[PDB]
Amino acid sequence: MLIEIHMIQNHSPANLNRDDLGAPKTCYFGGVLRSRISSQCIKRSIRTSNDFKALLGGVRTRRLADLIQQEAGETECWKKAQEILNKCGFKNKDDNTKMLVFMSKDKIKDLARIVLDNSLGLTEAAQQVANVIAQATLAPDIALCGRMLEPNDKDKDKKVKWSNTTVEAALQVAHAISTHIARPEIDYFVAADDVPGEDAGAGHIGESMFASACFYKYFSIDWEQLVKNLKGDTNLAAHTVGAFLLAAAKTNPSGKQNSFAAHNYPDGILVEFKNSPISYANAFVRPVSVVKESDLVEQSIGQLSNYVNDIRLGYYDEQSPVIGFWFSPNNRYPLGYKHSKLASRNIGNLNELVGAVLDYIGGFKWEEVQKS
Amino acid sequence: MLIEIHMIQNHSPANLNRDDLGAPKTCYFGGVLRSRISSQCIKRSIRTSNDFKALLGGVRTRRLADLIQQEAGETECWKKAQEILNKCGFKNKDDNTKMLVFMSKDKIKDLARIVLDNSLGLTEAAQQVANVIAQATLAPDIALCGRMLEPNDKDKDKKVKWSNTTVEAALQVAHAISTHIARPEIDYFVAADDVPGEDAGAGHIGESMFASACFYKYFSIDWEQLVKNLKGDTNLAAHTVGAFLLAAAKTNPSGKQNSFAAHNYPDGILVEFKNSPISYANAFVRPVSVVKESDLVEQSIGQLSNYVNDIRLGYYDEQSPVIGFWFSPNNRYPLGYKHSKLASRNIGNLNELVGAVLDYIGGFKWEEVQ
Amino acid sequence: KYFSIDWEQLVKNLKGDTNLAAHTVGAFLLAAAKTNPSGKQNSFAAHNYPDGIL
Amino acid sequence: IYLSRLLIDTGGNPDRPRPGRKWLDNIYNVHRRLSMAFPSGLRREQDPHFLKPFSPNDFQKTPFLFRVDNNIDGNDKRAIIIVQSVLEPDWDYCFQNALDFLAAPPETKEYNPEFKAGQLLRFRLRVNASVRRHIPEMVQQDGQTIETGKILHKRVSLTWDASSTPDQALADWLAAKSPKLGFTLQRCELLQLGWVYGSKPEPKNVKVKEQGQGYWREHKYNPLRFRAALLEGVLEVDDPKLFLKTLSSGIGKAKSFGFGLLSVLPI
Repeated sequence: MLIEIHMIQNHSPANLNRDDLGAPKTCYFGGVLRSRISSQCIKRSIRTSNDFKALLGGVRTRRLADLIQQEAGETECWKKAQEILNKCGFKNKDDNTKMLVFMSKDKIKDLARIVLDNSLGLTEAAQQVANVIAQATLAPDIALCGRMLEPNDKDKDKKVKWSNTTVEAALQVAHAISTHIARPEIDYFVAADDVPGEDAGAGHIGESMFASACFYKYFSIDWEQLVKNLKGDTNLAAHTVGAFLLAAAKTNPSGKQNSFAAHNYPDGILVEFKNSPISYANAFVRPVSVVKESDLVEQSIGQLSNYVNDIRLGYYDEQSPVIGFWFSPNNRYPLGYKHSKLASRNIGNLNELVGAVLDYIGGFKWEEVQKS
Repeated sequence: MLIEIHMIQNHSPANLNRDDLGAPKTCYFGGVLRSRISSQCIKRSIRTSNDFKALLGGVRTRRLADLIQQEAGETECWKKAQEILNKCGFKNKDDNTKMLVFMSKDKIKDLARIVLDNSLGLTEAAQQVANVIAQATLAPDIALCGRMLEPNDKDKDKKVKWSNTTVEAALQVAHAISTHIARPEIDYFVAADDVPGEDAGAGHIGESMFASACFYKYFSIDWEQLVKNLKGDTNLAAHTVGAFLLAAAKTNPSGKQNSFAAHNYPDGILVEFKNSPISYANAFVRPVSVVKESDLVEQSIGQLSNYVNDIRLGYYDEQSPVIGFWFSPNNRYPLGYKHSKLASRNIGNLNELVGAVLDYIGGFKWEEVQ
Repeated sequence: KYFSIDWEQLVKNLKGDTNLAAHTVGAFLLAAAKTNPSGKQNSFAAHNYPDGIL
Repeated sequence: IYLSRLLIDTGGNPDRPRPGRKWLDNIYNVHRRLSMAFPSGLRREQDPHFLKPFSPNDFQKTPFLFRVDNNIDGNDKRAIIIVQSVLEPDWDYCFQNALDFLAAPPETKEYNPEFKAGQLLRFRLRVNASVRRHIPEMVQQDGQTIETGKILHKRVSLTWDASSTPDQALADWLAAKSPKLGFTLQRCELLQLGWVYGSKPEPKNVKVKEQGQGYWREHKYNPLRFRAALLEGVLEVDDPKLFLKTLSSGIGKAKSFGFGLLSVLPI
């Protein structure tokens, strides 16, 4: 019932997540300082990824007036005709520039249709817009991310009715934590007192390009809530799942999009089909300390393998004994951890893994369904 | 005989239990700040869980007339029944009734009969309703928890008749506290606009808070006074104990799980049988500082084993024996205390320990009780 | 916590029954180290034990 | 010249007042405080404890360069401010009433940089990606109005082609002006691309009272927005008489608000 995904990745300091002061995000896990990528950063980078461009239904826009302006094409695209949302009920002054709406992008034609007719005026138009706003949830990333848009506290009483605008999320993303302690950056105040040498250590080491950082990522898609969010259309939900998996495999959270480097591919995927969500984040409570960064990923997979074996044969029940898949570049000992009890199908190809996941879910294949 | 459960859990950054402003709940224990999950939050997480869905037979409904018209139909009977609820001691407060009622899930249907008793309405309907409310307690969760239900005053002054609606207890849950000094954080979130042309340059950053910790939970089930609340149903009591063990082992609070996703499983459960309740929360009066060689969970289990052994060889009586198990997944974390093994039976699986507790209780199995 | 018991006054209160007085003192010392107030324990279960008794 | 180091606590208990962390919200406040760190002689003798009213004309107006970055010290998050100037700063006089601003005491080290031809320095630099467009005034009006006509020349943020990358675009933007300041870049890696915000008061003359003696002055706050790009890399040197003047001054505009500081480590 779940399409639980556990990933182990690398990310250069060029591609990270920052805060209001520009510092990279951090967290404490197991009492030690770590590196963190927020869930909203990973959630949005899937939407803006090139793999999710096919579906990409929905805009979270503060300025609905400017979005509807080029769809309306008339003088009636502003004034109180587009301040109609205040009579519909918005927190205009208690929130900075109104409130955000998670509106589907292929529904602005209806908003243009209502605003382009002023025969009924603001009366009965400030409230019939509410039904279109509430019904604008048929969208892939609206189904995954889920919206909560609520009416205001003072302007929702002018003969205003509202239905359940909130749609339940069908995807849970954890804050991606590293598997080791946070490496400090290079000091630059020491340049006035001493020198590292003539292309020597603490300096011109090269180290390929930079100092990467291993990251453990966690996703939990629920198939039933995803299907009920889209009101049927089971093949479209399957396409959404496959596109999301392909996007999450090869997308950097920040800019500098990869064209074809093959280092953006994750070193380990663990697609599992439980009915109760289990996180293996407790594999790295003990920090993964090492001097060599070549085998850091390898021993991280080793620790994850030990913990997943422990959990899967310790919390095991006979009613639903389920197995999963696994991907690696046939490099970091994929045959030889936990004696392939959970591994079953060992896959070295992204598209073949997506095909296997789609086969296990409903029996489809990735290359077949790409449309509505 | 008293059944005691002590758990140690570790959580990824979660913000599981939240304040009214938005900060995680904290407390002070030993003079230092600790992350804390409230007892009522844990009880409600277990109560509406998945494994406990079989025994769920009660509602904490604040709008009981909506449930009354939600089964028998004829929604106009709301303005036949709600005022009747205002006469039984519910004061006709700001909501439908601000006095939350705890009541078995079946007896609402009996209240439907009060809906169709138009000939015997007014005072007779209110008195009969009070009789149903007072005599609706046979539920595995209302027997597990308590029920005060002291009706609000300014009710009818003629025939307000009430029995002893108070049902004492069967389960005590302590506030789960971390074993180390908490380090709360702020997740600086921003709301990125989709269309270029915002034309707003200012401080639009936000503040959302979270923390990560290793918690110590402590439950306690009284074997008697639970069968007494269940009216002698020993098999239903055994099923309640087993399913409570399952749900408490495999359920976490659903607070901001869509953005933090911290479904972590406990790495140690200690079940004891004793005539008086003891809480080992005084083990972590000293904060558990982390060393490089070990991790947080291993040190926590070590200090818990230290305190458990010192209690065992301390307040020790000859008439009262103590027998305890010790759960850990695949014996990853034994009850670490030098060469001294404390519990009488180490167990490496969950359902095996549930069966072991159940067949210690007096010969119950996890097959026919469900 | 501090408790004080007068032996001679207890004996005089019990009509000189030393068998009941010793039992009373022993059961008091046992009950004072294993009982806690019952106020709000179903939601704040704090059944702790003394760490040192003089 | 001298390099100064200030350490500010970024973490800590978030339910306490943290005026050191709140100070980094406005970059004009940072610039003003660093300017107050430059007493002008008789100000120290007249006010040793810094209690008389603050006056910009009572302090020296010598230029300085600073950079605010972030780091981790063992198990704690810290914000580091590196101040490069030409006169000796006095951090004792500046924070003497605000010792709680800094988690650690300030440091100062004498810098004597000179590198002959043949040095492969490792550099870090935060520039202001600014450019003056020939047609930056389309007057994109809002509301019902969408297009009115006026023209002016203004400074705006750097833009890149939709078929190109920001990394390569900023690399060629730096390399295009590079031989004027006297270095050759081997690698240019983009690490950050964001904005820097601030606010500034300005006096305004509202109407004269009864013998107001030069109108009634009221403060009005105007915003400040900059586009910042931080990048590291490796660069060689040529014409060290030009590179020393490059190190003495800054690179790019808005030098007084944290930009233009070039940090170089010899290799």
